[PDB]
Amino acid sequence: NQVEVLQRDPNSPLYSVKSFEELRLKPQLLQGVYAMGFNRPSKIQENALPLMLAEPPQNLIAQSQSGTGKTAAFVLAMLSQVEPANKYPQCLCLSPTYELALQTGKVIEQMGKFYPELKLAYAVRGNKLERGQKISEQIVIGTPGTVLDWCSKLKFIDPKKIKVFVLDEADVMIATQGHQDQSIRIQRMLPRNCQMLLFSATFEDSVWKFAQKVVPDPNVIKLKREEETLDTIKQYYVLCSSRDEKFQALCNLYGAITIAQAMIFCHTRKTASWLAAELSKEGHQVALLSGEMMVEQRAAVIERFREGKEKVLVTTNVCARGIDVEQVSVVINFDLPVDKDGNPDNETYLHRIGRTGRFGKRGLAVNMVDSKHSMNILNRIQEHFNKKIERL
RNA sequence: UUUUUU
Ligand SMILES: Nc1ncnc2c1ncn2[C@@H]1O[C@H](COP(=O)(O)OP(=O)(O)NP(=O)(O)O)[C@@H](O)[C@H]1O
Ligand SMILES: [Mg+2]
Repeated sequence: NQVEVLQRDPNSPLYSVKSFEELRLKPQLLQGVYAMGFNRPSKIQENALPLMLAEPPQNLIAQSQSGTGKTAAFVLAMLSQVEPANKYPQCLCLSPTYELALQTGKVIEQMGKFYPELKLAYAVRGNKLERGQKISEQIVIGTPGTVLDWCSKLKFIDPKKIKVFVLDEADVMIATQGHQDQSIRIQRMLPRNCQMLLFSATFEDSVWKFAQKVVPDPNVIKLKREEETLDTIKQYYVLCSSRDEKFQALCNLYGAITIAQAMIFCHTRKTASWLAAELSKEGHQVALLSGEMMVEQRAAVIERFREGKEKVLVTTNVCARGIDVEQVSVVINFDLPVDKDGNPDNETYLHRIGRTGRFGKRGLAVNMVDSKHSMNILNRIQEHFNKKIERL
């Protein structure tokens, strides 16, 4: 409905000149697409697919806004290249976090379901295969530690047979701060002829430069600064001078933000669990998710939040990227995003608020400012994006 | 700090 109107508007990133039929996907892939409920490509899908499906295959570094369909663009490229007759990994997709790997894997299964023979392996924590076992599935989705184990020490995968390598959230996967060391070690194991696809909603300048040097001869799709922020996510702030006041303000807002699901973002695992415990003392049911939890607990909590069994997720940056829950209508930055140094983290900011307003929905983001220093950070973020954040 | 392997 909003989607139908937006896909008719040439100013929207959801608009495509061409239909799925005109993109010339394999018929089993068009089946997967229409079964997903898709009607028309978004812009990134219609722009990236021809580059990725050109023969000979081409490398791509591409940027597109939050919630514009980057996942299906890359999944389709992986699925187009696989030969379901060869029973070994041919495609490798890396994600920065456990829940994101699980989520994407689900998309792969669903879009590839009309290739009865195609099967998916999960190279994630808690996923063990006896020694001397080589993996049979043609596609692998994983997080970097495990995949890097699977490739060499344990030898479950021959990396020299991989023909498509995908980095989702490509800028944190290759950043020195992020997963650079594991990603580049995995990459070095690939054969020369392997197609490399990097997708993100953001690339800091030096990361953009670095991607051009680790990806041979890439095509590039890059946004202008003004294009990065969505008109559909309203940005506010609340001025407060203490943790307790923020919590107070949060208590104040909680009805208005709980109409539809919310995610709340904290700087540390410890603040995350403190906040979740304090909200439960007020009689609110919230679910806590952070990387100190066991994977079985992490999996069960994200699934319950997806099922609407939990309305409020209190979390760390573990959920900042890529997590797609269509009912999330509010994002709260309880803490403002800062890098390891404590400088303002523009990229994370944009990904956190991108949890809401997915694929044509509207959303709201509320920043909790607790100091002058925090206020400095907020003004910095606003200047980076040139998008004014209203006082609430 | 946040993630991230057996
Ligand atoms: N052509 C399409 N038509 C309708 N819905 C779509 C289409 N492509 C993707 N979607 C839905 O769009 C939502 C967001 O897609 P997703 O691929 O997660 O966004 P993304 O670009 O990866 N964003 P981020 O990972 O947050 O930078 C998902 O629920 C998709 O199922
Ligand atoms: Mg994504």
